[PDB]
Amino acid sequence: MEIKETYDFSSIVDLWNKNIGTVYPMNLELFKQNYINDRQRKKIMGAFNGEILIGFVIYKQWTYKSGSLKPNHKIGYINSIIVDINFRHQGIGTKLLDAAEEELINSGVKILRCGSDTYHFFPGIPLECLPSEEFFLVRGYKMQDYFYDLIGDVSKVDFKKPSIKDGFKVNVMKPEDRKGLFEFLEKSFSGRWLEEFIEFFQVGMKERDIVLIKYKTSVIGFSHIYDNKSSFIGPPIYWKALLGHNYGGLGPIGIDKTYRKQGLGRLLLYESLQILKKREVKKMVIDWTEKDIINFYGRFNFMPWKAYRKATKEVK
Amino acid sequence: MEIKETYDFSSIVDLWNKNIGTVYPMNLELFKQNYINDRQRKKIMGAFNGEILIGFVIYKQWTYKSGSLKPNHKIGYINSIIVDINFRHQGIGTKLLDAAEEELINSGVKILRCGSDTYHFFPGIPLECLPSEEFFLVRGYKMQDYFYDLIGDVSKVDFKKDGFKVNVMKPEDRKGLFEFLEKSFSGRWLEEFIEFFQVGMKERDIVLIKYKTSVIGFSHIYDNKSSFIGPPIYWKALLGHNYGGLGPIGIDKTYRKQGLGRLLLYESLQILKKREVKKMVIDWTEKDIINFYGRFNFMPWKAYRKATKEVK
Ligand SMILES: CC(=O)SCCNC(=O)CCNC(=O)[C@H](O)C(C)(C)COP(=O)(O)OP(=O)(O)OC[C@H]1O[C@@H](n2cnc3c(N)ncnc32)[C@H](O)[C@@H]1OP(=O)(O)O
Ligand SMILES: CC(=O)SCCNC(=O)CCNC(=O)[C@H](O)C(C)(C)COP(=O)(O)OP(=O)(O)OC[C@H]1O[C@@H](n2cnc3c(N)ncnc32)[C@H](O)[C@@H]1OP(=O)(O)O
Repeated sequence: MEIKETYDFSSIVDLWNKNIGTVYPMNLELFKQNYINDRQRKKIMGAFNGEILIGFVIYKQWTYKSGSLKPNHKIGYINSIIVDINFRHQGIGTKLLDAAEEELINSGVKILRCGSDTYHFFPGIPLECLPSEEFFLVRGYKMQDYFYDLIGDVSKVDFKKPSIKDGFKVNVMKPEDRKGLFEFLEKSFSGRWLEEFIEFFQVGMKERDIVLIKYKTSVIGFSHIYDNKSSFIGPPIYWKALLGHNYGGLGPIGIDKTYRKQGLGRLLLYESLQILKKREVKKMVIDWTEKDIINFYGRFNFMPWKAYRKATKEVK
Repeated sequence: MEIKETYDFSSIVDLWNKNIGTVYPMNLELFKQNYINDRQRKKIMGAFNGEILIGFVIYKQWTYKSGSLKPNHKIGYINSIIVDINFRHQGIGTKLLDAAEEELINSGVKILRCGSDTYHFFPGIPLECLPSEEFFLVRGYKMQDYFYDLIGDVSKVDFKKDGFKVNVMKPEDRKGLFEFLEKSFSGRWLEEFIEFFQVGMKERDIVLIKYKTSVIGFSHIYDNKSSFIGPPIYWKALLGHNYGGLGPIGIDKTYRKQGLGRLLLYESLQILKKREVKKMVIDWTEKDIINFYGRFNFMPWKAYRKATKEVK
């Protein structure tokens, strides 16, 4: 058996699906979008029996800026790791993770995160991969808090518009809203969400996938929405193969800090779902939420669908 | 808003599906099967706006024997409780649960369980219902351990002893199965075999492992021809075509930790595989046992939290 770098995205896709595809159905198109466009120092290490891939690990170090923010080189990520079901418990996963970890630590990494990377597949250890928690524990990852993807069927329920302060309006993005948007982001959301706007518009995001809330002239919030027309596949629709015909999703969503806790997110959410409903969306996902914000979406009949556990290893 | 007893199953099922059908798709056949066949003292209390059902609770007291076990009347169950999404946070859940708990307690119940009943829909509070834990916590329920339904696709992967034989049950096995059950699994699983056979379970849904001519273990398996709809295939609308399941599975205590469970499992999966099963579920497992199924590529799919209230 041999460990060496690999770029055979196809064979990686097949191994993924063969082992976990029932709950995380991967496609080559999503896989390549996310691996290829990621801008961090990244690598895929493969484990091989002769010519045959029997395992892999995808790992990154934070080396590229996040909006106005510089990279913190102390952070590394395990994007994913999977050993083939017929080759488990032979030391292969350990070998593969030792190699990834060794390389990251030599490049200055002190904190290793399970998922949560840019172009992540997972916000943390999926609950479907709960048995791997013990594997990560042995290696010195600490199991921390949970995150949830939520699911709902926006076709099935009708809601009363929450009552609305005057001056505010909410509309899908027009191309001339764009300078307005980036100013607002530079001001209120200048790390990861600013960066994602930047990169995502370069690889097929359209204004129609964006909803904006205004106080008179001014942009004070956004949501990113998804349907079967979106060409950029974002987290909410990663697992669209499970979601049926007329799938959708929503996230992120953000209101300028000075405008929060006055019902405006509720209004943005309502209208963002209204748009999706009018587009005939049925089942849709809201990705990567915290336990404390679930009921904000629950008011609209969303429920937790997947769970992920944050996990972090501190290098000695 | 009126609280009173209902048996309008169709209304209940519709409300069910409107609120949680995305993750727990209910059909009227399953609903009726489980409600009508349960032998406990049971009731459904509905919440109504005029003639319109806007919430319900189903609840049960353990009043009927479980195999060799006598009923313990101290145990009650909240089978399910749902208030419609447009009527939440007005006290309806509270009134329904209060009515259920008041009746159970007046009948001698001292311990209230969320799910875990005979003909349960849930082994405990689903993770999809995680926001309800607050509602129950405030009302005195303690949140305990998790259990999991596992999922796997037997169509996707291939895998690889003296006097041990595994085969689909034959009708002549009836007696041996019963004797075995009475010896090794003489509570709830014994009760299930008795009751399931009287309501449509066939010999083809049972796999037996024998040492010589002695039954020493069994599994119950499910496909799209089973007429008994048991927990592994409750949520078959989510599993695609050629769905199946497995559970329970058991080996005589005497014979465990020697690979015989593994073999019974292997052969049971083989049989399902040969029946053209794809996506299938293993219901209600403990964390400590997930890896036993995991060797065959099964993964946690749904989680449920055990929750218990002690009446004070
Ligand atoms: C950020 C994320 O990617 S989260 C997703 C994590 N991935 C998954 O859940 C995918 C499905 N699971 C898997 O692919 C695998 O089980 C993995 C990747 C988690 C583990 O890979 P494996 O190759 O089985 O791991 P490995 O064999 O190194 O170690 C596992 C165990 O096997 C045994 N083992 C280790 N080395 C050997 C050896 N040389 N000989 C025999 N047994 C061994 C040990 O008991 C070890 O115990 P541990 O759990 O305490 O470490
Ligand atoms: C075993 C099982 O069934 S597990 C599955 C449980 N079911 C579900 O998860 C389905 C989805 N959820 C639901 O159906 C509901 O949310 C339930 C059944 C959990 C609760 O139903 P509700 O009718 O919202 O409950 P109710 O309104 O009585 O109480 C909710 C809160 O609103 C409060 N409330 C009561 N009246 C009012 C009012 N007029 N205005 C605002 N709040 C109110 C209650 O005090 C309560 O707060 P508390 O928990 O801090 O005491």
